[PDB]
Amino acid sequence: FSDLWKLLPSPLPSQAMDDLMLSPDDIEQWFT
Amino acid sequence: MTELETAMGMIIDVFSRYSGSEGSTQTLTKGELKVLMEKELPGFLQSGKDKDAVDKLLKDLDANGDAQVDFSEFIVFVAAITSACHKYFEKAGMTELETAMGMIIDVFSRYSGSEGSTQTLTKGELKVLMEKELPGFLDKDAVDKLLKDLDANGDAQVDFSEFIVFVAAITSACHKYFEKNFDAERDALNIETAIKTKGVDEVTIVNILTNRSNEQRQDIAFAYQRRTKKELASALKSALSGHLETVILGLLKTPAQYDASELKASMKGLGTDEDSLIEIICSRTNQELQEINRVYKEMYKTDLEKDIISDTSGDFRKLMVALAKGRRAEDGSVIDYELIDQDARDLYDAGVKRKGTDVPKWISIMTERSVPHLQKVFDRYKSYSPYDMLESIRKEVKGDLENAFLNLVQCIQNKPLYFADRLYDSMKGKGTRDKVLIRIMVSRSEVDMLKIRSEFKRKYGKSLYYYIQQDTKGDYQKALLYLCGGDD
Ligand SMILES: [Ca+2]
Ligand SMILES: [Ca+2]
Ligand SMILES: [Ca+2]
Ligand SMILES: [Ca+2]
Ligand SMILES: [Ca+2]
Ligand SMILES: [Ca+2]
Ligand SMILES: [Ca+2]
Ligand SMILES: [Ca+2]
Ligand SMILES: [Ca+2]
Repeated sequence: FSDLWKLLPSPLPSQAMDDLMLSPDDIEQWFT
Repeated sequence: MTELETAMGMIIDVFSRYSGSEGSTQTLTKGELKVLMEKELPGFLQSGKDKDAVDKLLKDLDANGDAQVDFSEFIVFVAAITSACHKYFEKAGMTELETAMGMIIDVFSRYSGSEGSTQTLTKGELKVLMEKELPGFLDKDAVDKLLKDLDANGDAQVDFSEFIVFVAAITSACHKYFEKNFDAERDALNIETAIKTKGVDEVTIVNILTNRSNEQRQDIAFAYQRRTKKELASALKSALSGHLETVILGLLKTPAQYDASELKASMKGLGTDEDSLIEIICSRTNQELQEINRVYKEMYKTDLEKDIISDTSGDFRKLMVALAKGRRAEDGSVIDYELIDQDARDLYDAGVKRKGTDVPKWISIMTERSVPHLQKVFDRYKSYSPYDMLESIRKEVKGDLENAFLNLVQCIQNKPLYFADRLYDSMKGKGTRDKVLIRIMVSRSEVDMLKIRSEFKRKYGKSLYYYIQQDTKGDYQKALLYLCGGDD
């Protein structure tokens, strides 16, 4: 990835991640 | 590779493994998503609670609404799960994908420091993390700009949510930069199955045929004929209808066969479809045009040139005939400055400088000279003329001749942008100019679709994918979307 970082030139998907609303309750249910 | 690099590569490899099993290598189908969930995140999807679980999950992750999960959607999903797991491990005090997520968590926590009850990175911690886990990514204080970019809540630290958003973004950038086993017998068997299924399984037909090269579609057609003893194109013509049929039948022809049939269609019957004739004749290269000439006479028992002559007249005919010969000078890659200047001055003298137009001069210059030469000629022409070549054409000539010259200069200057403009025109208004949209998507999917998409997004502000989504529906839409190849 070292040399790829110069090749690329990429926004932050913070709102899309927040919208999923995944919380520790979900992980607790998943881990049974 | 660093631990973080390894985790990012593992997430990319997981996506790649499951996205390649059907349809596009760029997205997950619903079935692919269910398989991925069962093998990489077992128990997360609580199937057995409800067998519709994957449909709900797909709807939750499908941000652009194409019923598939591309890598952006997948990676935001993975980041949300990882952040939730970090918070769950905090509050409470293995597959490949789970391993990668755990690795990202461990890497964050090995450089993080206590703050309140959370773990965060100050600027120095972020600096060392970047230099040891993402070498080469990082101005004298580029780490401060990275901090400000990631510090969403503005508390001068990077908590795990901000970090994982950053990791998702750079993994997505890597995958998209990477964007920018085949077996014909198996494809033919699955297509025969989809054809003979009651009601026809168009989804499988699209998934396969719009995600193979033209050569691979030829292989599939040969294997289909050998398996079934009937022609694949006839079976599909019977099995399909409407615009989807148009698309699939076009894809089944070789590039030269498709172009030849479209030209014949542009001249067969009363009048002429000059727009289509111009598009094909001005946009195609020497090799493409020579193959078209051969295949056209094979298919229709007459020369393409004779059909053009019979269907057109005047200077428009002269230009079309000359271009269709497909014997433009090849890129010599040795710059003839004297000839650049002389051609520019001749183009000026023939048009804007005088009353009327020396059209044969324009035709000679613009059909005979190589494309790089003519790019330089147009730039030099500007030095003589107050109007560039396109505006000069608009001022000098009219009708089909003007349309032909405009299209030709556009293809000489920036052919991907030419096709982007044509696609936008085919979709912008009411309904769709489906003939143009289909022809361009079929003929350019394997040629310069990435550059067409780049120019389209640059000029119109949303992706070609998006406009196709808005103008078309159903299996037809999905076929065009696969031919586009990806969003943005
Ligand atoms: Ca796929
Ligand atoms: Ca999607
Ligand atoms: Ca922060
Ligand atoms: Ca059907
Ligand atoms: Ca039909
Ligand atoms: Ca005609
Ligand atoms: Ca006409
Ligand atoms: Ca003039
Ligand atoms: Ca429209």
